[PDB]
Amino acid sequence: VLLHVLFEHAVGYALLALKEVEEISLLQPQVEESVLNLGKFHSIVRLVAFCPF
Amino acid sequence: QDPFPGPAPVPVEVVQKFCRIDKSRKLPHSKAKTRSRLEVAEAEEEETSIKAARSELLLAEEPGFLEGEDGEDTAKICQADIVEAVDIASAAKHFDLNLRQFGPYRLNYSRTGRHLAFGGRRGHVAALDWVTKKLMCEINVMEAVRDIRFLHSEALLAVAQNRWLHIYDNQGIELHCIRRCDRVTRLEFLPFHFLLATASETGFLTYLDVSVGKIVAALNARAGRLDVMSQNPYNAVIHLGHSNGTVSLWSPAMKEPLAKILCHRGGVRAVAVDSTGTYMATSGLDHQLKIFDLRGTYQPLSTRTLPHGAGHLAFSQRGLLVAGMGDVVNIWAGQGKASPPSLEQPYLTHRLSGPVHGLQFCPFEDVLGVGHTGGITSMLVPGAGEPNFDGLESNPYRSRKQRQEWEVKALLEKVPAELICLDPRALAEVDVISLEQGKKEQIERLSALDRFV
Amino acid sequence: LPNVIINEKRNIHAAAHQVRVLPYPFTHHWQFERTIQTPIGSTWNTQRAFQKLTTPKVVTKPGHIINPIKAEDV
Amino acid sequence: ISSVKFNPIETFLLGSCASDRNIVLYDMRQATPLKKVILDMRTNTICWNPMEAFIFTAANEDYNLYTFDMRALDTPVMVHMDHVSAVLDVDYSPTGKEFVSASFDKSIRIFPVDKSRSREVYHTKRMQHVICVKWTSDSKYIMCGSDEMNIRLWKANASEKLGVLTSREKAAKDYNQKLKEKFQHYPHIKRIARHRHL
RNA sequence: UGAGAAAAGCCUUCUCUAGCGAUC
Repeated sequence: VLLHVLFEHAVGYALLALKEVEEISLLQPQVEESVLNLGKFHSIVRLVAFCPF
Repeated sequence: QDPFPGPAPVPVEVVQKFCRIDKSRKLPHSKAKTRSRLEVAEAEEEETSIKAARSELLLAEEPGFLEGEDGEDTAKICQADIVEAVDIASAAKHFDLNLRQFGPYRLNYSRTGRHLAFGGRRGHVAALDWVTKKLMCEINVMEAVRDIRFLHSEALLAVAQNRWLHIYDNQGIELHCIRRCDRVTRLEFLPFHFLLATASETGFLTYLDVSVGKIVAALNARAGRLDVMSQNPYNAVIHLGHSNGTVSLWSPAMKEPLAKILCHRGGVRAVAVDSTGTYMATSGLDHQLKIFDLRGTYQPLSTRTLPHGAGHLAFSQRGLLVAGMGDVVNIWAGQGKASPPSLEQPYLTHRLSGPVHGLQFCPFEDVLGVGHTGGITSMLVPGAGEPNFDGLESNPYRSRKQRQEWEVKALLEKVPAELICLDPRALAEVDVISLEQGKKEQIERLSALDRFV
Repeated sequence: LPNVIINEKRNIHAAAHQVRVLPYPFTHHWQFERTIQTPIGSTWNTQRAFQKLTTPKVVTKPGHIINPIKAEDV
Repeated sequence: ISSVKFNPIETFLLGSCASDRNIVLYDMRQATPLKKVILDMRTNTICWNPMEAFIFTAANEDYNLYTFDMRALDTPVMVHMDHVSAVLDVDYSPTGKEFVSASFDKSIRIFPVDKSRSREVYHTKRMQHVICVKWTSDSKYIMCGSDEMNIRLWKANASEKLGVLTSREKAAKDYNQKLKEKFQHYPHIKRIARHRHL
């Protein structure tokens, strides 16, 4: 499930890498905390590149 | 060319302490499938023991000591000489409360050495932190008090009054009045089972589950008045002294004593066992102090005749033994490395204002608590307390949130009453009689005229 | 024992918790007893001793597709 | 011929089941069948082990499951006997240690490859005559197809927590698993663990 | 309702959220 996401913001372009995630049960009450909580989000997502305007 | 090539060794004796396998067994196995499992089991055990050996360096404290010079005897050294030669912190732990208007006092330390509770014969009940000089509660029940004990944390304490058994909060609020336990003489709490054991004048031994609030067992000793009682912390069994000279081993499951051991030619008045559960100390009306080996042998290791009578006995966590004779306390010290205490000559002596009515060692401090008619005194006993405590089991420096987390863990882990036996490892052995019953079912499914006669 | 009497009655309530059968592949009950002796909790063992004792047999990444074995990673 | 399956390892091999209660192994490269083995009753479906090239499991109609080694086809490796009706479909986990089976009776079971008994059973009043079951690709879920016009989703382990875990949660989970297998032979542990309501 | 009712000052026990911590 390792993949790269391109996020476009007013300040600049950001490139991020995703390590692992529970894909099938993502839209469920308990697994949704993985993306909501900042600490759990840092566990699975990293910032590999940032290019400001 | 490396002078010392090998890895760091670990002491064999230290590793042996962290060992739980019976190497003496000579079981034969001729199957490779059996062999593979056995070698893994030894591999698992050896690696765990090695890691704990390296962790010995993490221990930071050292036990206290006291040795004389130029041939002086440590018995004649008094407490005043010690106080001036010890730091200001430990010197503050020696104090002498003077409460003679009330009767003789019985005292109990909490499992964590921070808190102390005491009870007077005339009915003075007070609980206090003793490290700092603050009073948690101080109440006067109108009825007489025979014994005082703590129940798990300092929140709950139980008093054995003249009629019934009562439970109080640490701030002095009465919670329970148990009418089943009547005329109780002695109280003592089993920590890991949450059972409180009561000895009564009528001759009955009762077990109460404080966690649920129900009486699990009520046993008739059939030995008359019960006034001498103690537990073995390793074994979790209850010891009962009798006028016959015999000590009976009891468990809540059985209706009869586990064993009877004849120890004295007269009535026994005191009993105490060590923390490890190896040695047993008893005294009797024949003015004899006896030490018994509880590890399967039950023989008296040491014998000594005393001028006066040792009313009370106690054991510290490092193996020191104290005997209370009248108004004088005497402490015997031994090396303790796989040996009982030496009764040849006492270690320290002290004279109280009145006759002794109760003795106990603080768990993780080098002080001794003495209750008597004059009041309560705290002695300085160098080398009695165990230096390094575990923060997750009994932390003197624990916060309220740490305490409440531990209590739930203990409640999750409560041991049922019926599992108490003479062997704490009895659950490990296979039920041999149940084996052969199963095997039986397995088998089930699987001259010429002499002929005329 | 010179003056010690030991109750020969068995604790039936405690015996109910003990294991009745002798598990495979063990022929003698002394063999099975050896394996159960070692404790595994963090109370009685160090943290790294605890981790090696509780090692899971199968570890799977939550989101990655698992493919069949391919010639020892080719 | 009812079903044919390619082998995921040494992909030139084939497996087959026919109406004369026999299993036929083929070989694509040499363009010939390999061997034939006849059982007591017809095998509905065949499935290859994704981690062991020479092992396959056959779903047979005699309420049983047969695990075979194709090199030595004279006798099956193991027999699975927890079903009470005709077994219809089977599928392996990619870990290669377990498989899930569909049967004519309204239940699905999970068997370990080395054990002869099912670890767990799933059932529902609304579910009837499970026809096909496929194990999902990340070894976490079960999907089954039945004849009441619905497809259901199930969990591989009924008590696992799916979301991201903390260090203490992972330590507690590992400690619990090791505790259960350490005391697995005690009667009270067996009494609670093996009870499935049916 | 009936340790009557009402008001002030001290300790004890505990409940909720909210950030924060998990990135080696």
